[PDB]
Amino acid sequence: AANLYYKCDVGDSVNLEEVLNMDCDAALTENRDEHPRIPTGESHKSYFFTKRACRDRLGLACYLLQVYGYPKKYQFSQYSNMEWKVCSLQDIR
Repeated sequence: AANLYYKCDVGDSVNLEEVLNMDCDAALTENRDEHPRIPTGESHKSYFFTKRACRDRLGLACYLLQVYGYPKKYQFSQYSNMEWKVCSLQDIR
């Protein structure tokens, strides 16, 4: 869809289509106790990506896509304060 976006604890929005690009072999990272727990308990793969937090100021920000589930569910998170906060799906309301 295109009516949706991720609202990340700190930084600009992240739109649906960049997260999709994270779902490839190039971004595969090992899963770690640091990462946000998978909410159902299912096995998951993890994916690491970096971009400017805000395009107005300098600063790079690390983000993480976790894929789990039989019909593929996503969980998107952002590093800030040595913490992985999960970004929250929003609608352009």
